[PDB]
Amino acid sequence: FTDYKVADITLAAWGRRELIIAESEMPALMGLRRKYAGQQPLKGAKILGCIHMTIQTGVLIETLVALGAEVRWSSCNIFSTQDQAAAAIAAAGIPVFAWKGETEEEYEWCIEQTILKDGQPWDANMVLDDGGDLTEILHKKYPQMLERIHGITEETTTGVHRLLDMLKNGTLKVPAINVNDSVTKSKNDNKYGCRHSLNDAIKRGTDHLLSGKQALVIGYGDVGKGSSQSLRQEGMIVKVAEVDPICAMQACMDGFEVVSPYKNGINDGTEASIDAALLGKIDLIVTTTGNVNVCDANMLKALKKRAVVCNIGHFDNEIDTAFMRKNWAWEEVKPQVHKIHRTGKDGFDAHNDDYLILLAEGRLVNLGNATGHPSRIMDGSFANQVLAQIHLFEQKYADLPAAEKAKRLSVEVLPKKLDEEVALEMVKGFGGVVTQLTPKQAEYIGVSVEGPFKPDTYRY
Amino acid sequence: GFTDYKVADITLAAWGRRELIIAESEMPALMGLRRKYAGQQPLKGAKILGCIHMTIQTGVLIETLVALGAEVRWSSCNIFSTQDQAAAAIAAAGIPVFAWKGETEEEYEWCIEQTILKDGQPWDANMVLDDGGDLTEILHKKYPQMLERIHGITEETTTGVHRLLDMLKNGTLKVPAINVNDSVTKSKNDNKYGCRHSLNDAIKRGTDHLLSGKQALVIGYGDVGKGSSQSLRQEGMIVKVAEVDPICAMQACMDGFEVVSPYKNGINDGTEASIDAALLGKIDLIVTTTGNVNVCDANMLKALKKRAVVCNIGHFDNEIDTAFMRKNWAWEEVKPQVHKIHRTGKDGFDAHNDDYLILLAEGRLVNLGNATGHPSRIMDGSFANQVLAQIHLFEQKYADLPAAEKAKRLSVEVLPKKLDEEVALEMVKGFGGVVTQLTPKQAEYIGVSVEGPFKPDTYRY
Amino acid sequence: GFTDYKVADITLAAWGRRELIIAESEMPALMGLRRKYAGQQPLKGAKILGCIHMTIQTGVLIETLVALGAEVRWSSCNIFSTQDQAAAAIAAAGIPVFAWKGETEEEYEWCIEQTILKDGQPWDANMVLDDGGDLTEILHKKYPQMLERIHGITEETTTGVHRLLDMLKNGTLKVPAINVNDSVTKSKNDNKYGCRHSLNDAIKRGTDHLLSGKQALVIGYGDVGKGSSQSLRQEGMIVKVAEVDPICAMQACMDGFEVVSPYKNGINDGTEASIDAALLGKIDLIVTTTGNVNVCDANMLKALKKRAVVCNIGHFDNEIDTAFMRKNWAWEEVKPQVHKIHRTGKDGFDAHNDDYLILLAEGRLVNLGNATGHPSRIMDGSFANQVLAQIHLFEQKYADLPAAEKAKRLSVEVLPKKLDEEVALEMVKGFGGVVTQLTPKQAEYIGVSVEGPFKPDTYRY
Amino acid sequence: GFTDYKVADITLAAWGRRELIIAESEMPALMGLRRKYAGQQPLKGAKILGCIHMTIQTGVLIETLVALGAEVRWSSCNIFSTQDQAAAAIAAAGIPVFAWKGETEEEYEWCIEQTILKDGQPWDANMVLDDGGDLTEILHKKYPQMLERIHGITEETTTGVHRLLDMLKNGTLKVPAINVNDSVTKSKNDNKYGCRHSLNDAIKRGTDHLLSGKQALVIGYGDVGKGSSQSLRQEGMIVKVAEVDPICAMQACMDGFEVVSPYKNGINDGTEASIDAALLGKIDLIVTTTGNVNVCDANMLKALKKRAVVCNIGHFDNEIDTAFMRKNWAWEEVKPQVHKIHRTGKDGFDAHNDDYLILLAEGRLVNLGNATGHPSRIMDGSFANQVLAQIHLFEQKYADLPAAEKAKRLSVEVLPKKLDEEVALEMVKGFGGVVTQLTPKQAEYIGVSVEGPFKPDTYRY
Ligand SMILES: NC(=O)c1ccc[n+]([C@@H]2O[C@H](COP(=O)([O-])OP(=O)(O)OC[C@H]3O[C@@H](n4cnc5c(N)ncnc54)[C@H](O)[C@@H]3O)[C@@H](O)[C@H]2O)c1
Ligand SMILES: NC(=O)c1ccc[n+]([C@@H]2O[C@H](COP(=O)([O-])OP(=O)(O)OC[C@H]3O[C@@H](n4cnc5c(N)ncnc54)[C@H](O)[C@@H]3O)[C@@H](O)[C@H]2O)c1
Ligand SMILES: NC(=O)c1ccc[n+]([C@@H]2O[C@H](COP(=O)([O-])OP(=O)(O)OC[C@H]3O[C@@H](n4cnc5c(N)ncnc54)[C@H](O)[C@@H]3O)[C@@H](O)[C@H]2O)c1
Ligand SMILES: NC(=O)c1ccc[n+]([C@@H]2O[C@H](COP(=O)([O-])OP(=O)(O)OC[C@H]3O[C@@H](n4cnc5c(N)ncnc54)[C@H](O)[C@@H]3O)[C@@H](O)[C@H]2O)c1
Ligand SMILES: Nc1ncnc2c1ncn2[C@@H]1O[C@H](CO)[C@@H](O)[C@H]1O
Ligand SMILES: [Br-]
Ligand SMILES: [K+]
Ligand SMILES: [K+]
Ligand SMILES: [K+]
Ligand SMILES: [K+]
Repeated sequence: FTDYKVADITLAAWGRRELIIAESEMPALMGLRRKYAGQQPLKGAKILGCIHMTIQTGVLIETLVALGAEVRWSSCNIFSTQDQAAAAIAAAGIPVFAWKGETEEEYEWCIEQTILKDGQPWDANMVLDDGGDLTEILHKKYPQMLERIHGITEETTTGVHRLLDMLKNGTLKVPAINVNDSVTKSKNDNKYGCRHSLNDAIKRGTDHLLSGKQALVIGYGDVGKGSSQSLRQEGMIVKVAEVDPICAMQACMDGFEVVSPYKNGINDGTEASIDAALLGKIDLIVTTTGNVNVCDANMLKALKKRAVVCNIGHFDNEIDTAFMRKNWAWEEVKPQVHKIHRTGKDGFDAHNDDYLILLAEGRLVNLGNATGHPSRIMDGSFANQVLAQIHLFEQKYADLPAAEKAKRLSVEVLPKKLDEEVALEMVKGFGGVVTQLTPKQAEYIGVSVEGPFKPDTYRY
Repeated sequence: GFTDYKVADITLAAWGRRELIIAESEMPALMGLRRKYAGQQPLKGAKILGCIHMTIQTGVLIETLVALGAEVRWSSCNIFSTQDQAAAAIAAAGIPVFAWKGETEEEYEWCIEQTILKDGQPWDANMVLDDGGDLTEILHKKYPQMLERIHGITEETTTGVHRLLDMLKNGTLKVPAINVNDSVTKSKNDNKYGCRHSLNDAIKRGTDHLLSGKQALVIGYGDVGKGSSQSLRQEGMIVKVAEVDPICAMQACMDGFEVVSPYKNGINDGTEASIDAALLGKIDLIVTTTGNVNVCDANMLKALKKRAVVCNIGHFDNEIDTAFMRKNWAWEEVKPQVHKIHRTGKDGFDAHNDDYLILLAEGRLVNLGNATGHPSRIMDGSFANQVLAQIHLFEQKYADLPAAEKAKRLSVEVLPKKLDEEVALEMVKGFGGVVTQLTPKQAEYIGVSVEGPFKPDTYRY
Repeated sequence: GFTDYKVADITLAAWGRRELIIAESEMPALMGLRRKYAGQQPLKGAKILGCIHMTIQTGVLIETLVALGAEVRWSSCNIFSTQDQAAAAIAAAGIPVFAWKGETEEEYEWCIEQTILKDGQPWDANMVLDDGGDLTEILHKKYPQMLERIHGITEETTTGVHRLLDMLKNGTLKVPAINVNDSVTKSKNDNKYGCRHSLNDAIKRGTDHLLSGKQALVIGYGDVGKGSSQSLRQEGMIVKVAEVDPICAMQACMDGFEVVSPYKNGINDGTEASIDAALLGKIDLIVTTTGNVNVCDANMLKALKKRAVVCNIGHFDNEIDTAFMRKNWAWEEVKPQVHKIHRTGKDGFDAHNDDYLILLAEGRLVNLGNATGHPSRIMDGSFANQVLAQIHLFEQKYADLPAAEKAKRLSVEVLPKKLDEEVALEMVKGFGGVVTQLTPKQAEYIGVSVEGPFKPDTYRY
Repeated sequence: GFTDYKVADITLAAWGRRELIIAESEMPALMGLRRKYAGQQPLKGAKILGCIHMTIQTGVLIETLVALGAEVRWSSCNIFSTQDQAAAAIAAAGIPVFAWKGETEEEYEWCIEQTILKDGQPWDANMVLDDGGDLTEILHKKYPQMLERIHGITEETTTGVHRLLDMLKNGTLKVPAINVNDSVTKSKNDNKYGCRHSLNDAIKRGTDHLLSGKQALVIGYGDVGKGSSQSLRQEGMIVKVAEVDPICAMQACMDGFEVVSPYKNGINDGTEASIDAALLGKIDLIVTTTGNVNVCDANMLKALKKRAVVCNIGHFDNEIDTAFMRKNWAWEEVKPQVHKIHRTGKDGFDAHNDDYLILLAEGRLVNLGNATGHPSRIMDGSFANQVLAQIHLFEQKYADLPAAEKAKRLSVEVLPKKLDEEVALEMVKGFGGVVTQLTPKQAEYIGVSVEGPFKPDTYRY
């Protein structure tokens, strides 16, 4: 077997050992594997996958394969691959092109090596994406391939928003499932995953004590909520910034002071609007917004000396790293850990005190400087991925008549009943015992003993 | 002189007025509406039947409605939830109010009827504000001609919304309603953080029990169960959580709680044999938060650790089978809303008996029964939604609409997210928080307006 | 059939008795001593003068001393700390008690006097139980002859112990004393976890203010300061901590608190220019825990954010400059032990004035003044130490020793660690905790006895 | 041509140097000692044998000692605790260091011997810095002639101090020691908050296991047990605590933990029947923190839930019975310092077997074995104390004292509280904290100097 490219194939045995441990940590995913392997629901599926080549993604991959699918995989971030996971997947005869520390050119090359097999476009019929990079490339560069694709399953908030923008503009060519907005994903992965992995990545990158220090978390959505708890539980004094008054209300009630980097919250683009007093005492800033330029150049210039700067949103443009590359000198401490000396661009003093520490060059810090979310959390997200892949592959959109295609070209979430069945296996994984409603109680609240237990409007 | 009221002690009015004045400083969203709309008088001509806990916070809501032009007739929607100084102060302002702490069930119904009737005849009401649905059902069952002239209902709580939705699907709902509960600045503020503040508060006032190091079982992990669990966990309790919803059960696990069931394998077999006796024999405190019926049943009560505290913070008392305890066990009142239930017999009890439970508020909502309910600054969000919902439904004038137009608008709706966000902003400003304003380029990037709304309607927060 | 007492309402005794019977189930260490030493009567012939907050918890302490054979005459050592139902139950049991909630300063000294004097002349006391040193000082400075018949003092709190040490240092202490405070089951239980339970409790009862999301400044980070900061932080307050001890400030930093000073660079020069007005203008709640004087001074009170809550949980009310506020600002009683201090003037205030502070318990012990102080299961440790200390000093019979032997026994020391561990063990058993027993090899490996003590006297826990 | 070292990879020096420069900015108490004492050179002539984990933090400690005039020869005090980039950077600085991560027990003793001997002969050492007492015991048993010229030992950890105290009790300690551990800026900073930081850190790096919602059992609740419990509880683990000290068990209860014993009724009768298999069958993670022997025994290991993680964060690896697991069960290495222990037999195993345990760091110090131990800003307090202890003992010149003077100073003591406070102050300033300065009236009121010390030696913090 040669249809792969990993950093070191001899890491396969290590990756296999961690895959075997991960299976015991992913009961909802392994429950689907045991339940569906006999009937082979993904028989005939050819899946283009673009998501962080981690140990957890390895278990997702082998689950899709155990259900009958062929895949060609790549990481959808340059720093997120676990090399031992990529090696184990390649050793199993699965086409994978990913390694930790890719260049932007090597990143595009890897996605092309999944799209292309033997120099010709692969005959793919399913897509699994994280952030929308593979989705955008197929729509703009290989639009003829989409004629044979039955659907897309998107992992993350940012990718879903891109899918919704294409649907609003009528440029989306195949239906998609919003995996992100399953509650066993958004309210599990996005929140508790970053709760687990944010302080994890900061410790591995810097070994900085967090207790007693001042943090500023930009954003208080699901990632911002989990990030803020990751820092607060370590004893940081966490301040939260937000543009959504509702999310800001939650930060207040959760015990956080809500502040803005700009005086009165108004960013007029000038340095005079920067709350220099506030930023001058922040030891750590974390961007969680999915927005652009939320930690801008003027904020970076006003930050306290030796503050840590990192992004746990999907894309690195949350921080203005381009400004830091152009104006400041970078000193690599170790991979994915850079000191940014604000003394100038041409040369730094090794003992300079006026620097910032940038993690993962602005990319997702939890995956860049650690291993991202743990297996038992990703279990929920990737069980939804398997269910979403099974659903769309069964619908066979690309083979339907155009009259039927237009009727089901949309971006849907999985039904709540499946969301609950994923949650149940997760709860059993903790040893939790859910109570069974009596018929009288189920009638009293208007639900089935079997569920679903909440209306679609319920926010949990 | 004004006599159209009934309260426990009118001489408490001065004390009530002082606390109302403090509460105004704690409710900036509510007082912001009072300042924005005072000149317009958007509720001029509104006659509001109100049934909601007669607390200091409800007083600020009442006086905001009156300040916007409305007349009201008020009662409490629980027998133990009235703050008597709040009721007295409202009555002293010439506002008809019929509420006192410690009503009998007979007096409870009388009080709601005193709002419905004025001088022995149906009041010329045209708006309804309800908490739990008791006033809504009485109008639908007993005064249907009054509902013809009523423009809408603004319902406060989850249980009342469910009753409204059941009436809607049955075609028995006569006027449209606004689901006030499902505003984020209500459900994810009041239900959760309000119970976080007030649950351990009520337990301390009632029992003065140390909570740290003791075992708690919280039945339910919805918004009330989440806040209730945090209320006990932050005090140092070892909290276990029961749930029928595996998604909520998943959140409990991730939040750091062991998820257990009072029944072996979660299955009630209709006998004591299915009770997890080892589990319940270690529980010092059980709190029901489900809005469901009989989630702390007789067989659970029998198996509870001696001297365990039993209370409910859902809307109705039937979460606990107190009827069983009235029928079978001897009650000893320690103080108002605090009873020792001796499991040794029905007739009497040894004064030093050790085999008793401590029931709070006789099973009624414990935060309002044994304390004062949610704090003003939290109720500010709920009651700002209530005022906005009263304005919107009153301006719609459903009662004046033709039959064909009424049918297009008979529904149970929530307020639009933009109003939910504007309520949250005033709450945030009350904390001194500074919301960031998006740049035009940032607003374009994430596809929203600079002024909001900032999330799609599907967003769960 | 008894008249040798003075309480607020004797008809409250039945209520107090019901709460005493509950508290007995919450105090296993104390009741454990009552069961153990019952038939032995180790306090036979003891006549104890007691000055400590007349709460339910002190009731079980008093009745334990009586059950061990002692006679007592009791007063409260704070004007606002008595639970009137507790004092009534103690009076109804035939024990002289002079205490009620809301004493004046002169009424306070009268009550201590009524325990010192029985039927016009000094009682033949031989033991002293004190909390703060007020009873101790009155005996030394106003009744020195009675100290010739007293076998010792058992002091409850940190401030009283400090006062005992200066007397020992200056050679004015006439009878030996036991530092009850510095037992670990006291200081590291009572002072810390008691205030954790009862601080937010008292603030809630007095004001019903939401704490989450607001700004608190805790002056001091000793045992009381540590528990107070947690009491507020666990409710979601943003807590800043002031300290003069860098080691305690270090703990505050590591515990997750920003360490600040009300004075610029920590230097108080008495001028308003030294006040960090930007800092104090953001504080919604200030809590003094120092045991020091004037740690929340006049300039801090002037610079505090409008409508901030000001309270004190250290033993003496002079931590806050309430004298300045009485002299310059107008006091509005919201309810007992809750006052609004209007900074707009002295001789009047607008009923709707916004520039006021809220002072709890008039600067006295806020947890005891506005709530019920520490819960029974926490006070169980402190008062089990008090009983053991009373037993030890009474058996020593200091006043009966020759002057040579007295000089060798005149000191202020703590109970042995072994007793500290035996109290702790009963508390752990009360929680259902199971302590592990060392094997013979393990005890030898770490060089301790299987029964204990398990730590050297230098261990800090 | 410096060759007097042995590290894993000298080319890691540049990376280790970069992290040392970062660490200097995180250790203001250590760097404050450098600036204050550099010109004075208080350690000129000192030749320090050092045995403590060769981390980046130790590198800053080493270079502070050298900056003050000391020469050192260094080894790590654990086979897994070295950071090879730290060891490489120290050797590149021309400092003799013999340490690498993953030594065999033979290489461990060889490394210590390489510091003791220079060019095959005893080095002219005169000071000892030790962590655990391994270097101390080797000198007392094998090189007593070197001890004659050594002025003192400065011991880092609780276990080492206990060994020193045993030698002092038995009259076998040959040089005086400073108990660095029992500084408050060590014991109550390093032992507690360091393990808080690094325990979950090590478990995450070794296993990447989610901790939220899982069951943990912490054996011991001293300072390391307190910090380990918080490390897990803050992640959302359900933490149960075991203890033989009832006072520490009391703190665990009050801190919100259930206190359990691995043995029925806490009595280990040796037999397999005394194991609480029901409890251990639910534990996902067990952490030993006792400094004792065999607190996680073979029967506990046989009863642990499948796939449970087993680790130790006490100083020595014999807290867990790893020798039993080597004799009976198959070890599968996942990766360095992570082993699956298959309970299905000693010879071989199935690659898909589910009956295994995960042992971290082969039972050695898990925080240093699987991560990097405590962060710089925490080690700053410990190592500022180490430097101060070295200066104090070196200036005393015990080895030069006559026999009569040596006898009056042969002891194991702690640094004076004033130095403890001055370390804490610099730590507090490192966080940006502002300590308040007492006014002369306040300092007189509580009886302390404005400069400190602010607490008596009995104070436990
Ligand atoms: N690294 C990970 O493991 C991980 C996991 C899930 C999602 N993500 C990514 O993280 C990002 C956030 O996802 P989410 O689920 O939290 O989305 P979300 O919609 O729940 O939260 C984003 C929040 O950012 C706020 N925000 C936007 N612009 C802002 C600004 N200028 N200043 C302050 N706040 C601002 C919004 O108000 C919103 O509340 C996305 O890009 C998503 O793909 C990363
Ligand atoms: N007292 C207060 O201050 C206050 C405040 C808000 C709401 N409420 C009341 O509290 C109740 C709950 O409100 P909510 O907003 O939390 O509703 P919710 O729907 O969000 O939560 C109810 C939860 O109970 C669970 N549940 C149902 N039956 C159960 C059973 N047998 N065992 C265990 N769990 C079970 C459901 O799965 C659900 O998650 C309602 O009656 C509401 O009116 C009271
Ligand atoms: N209300 C209660 O229930 C209760 C319980 C126990 C003790 N107390 C009282 O509380 C007080 C404190 O007791 P403790 O045991 O915590 O004492 P402590 O000695 O342990 O701590 C007091 C702290 O105050 C600090 N401090 C002193 N002056 C200061 C100043 N000007 N600014 C800032 N910090 C300052 C000291 O540095 C010290 O750390 C005593 O008076 C004690 O009697 C009250
Ligand atoms: N890894 C690190 O970074 C680090 C840091 C400091 C100390 N340590 C080591 O950790 C150990 C503990 O140190 P410490 O400062 O916490 O000491 P400590 O004396 O404060 O605590 C040890 C505790 O273990 C308890 N214990 C003893 N035997 C027990 C048993 N069989 N079951 C349950 N509990 C038992 C004791 O009662 C005591 O409270 C020492 O060996 C010390 O050298 C490690
Ligand atoms: N202090 C209070 N005043 C008025 N209503 C309250 C108070 N506390 C809780 N409630 C409301 O009571 C309802 C439960 O009956 C909840 O929906 C909640 O909004
Ligand atoms: Br049924
Ligand atoms: K991972
Ligand atoms: K209230
Ligand atoms: K009490
Ligand atoms: K480290």
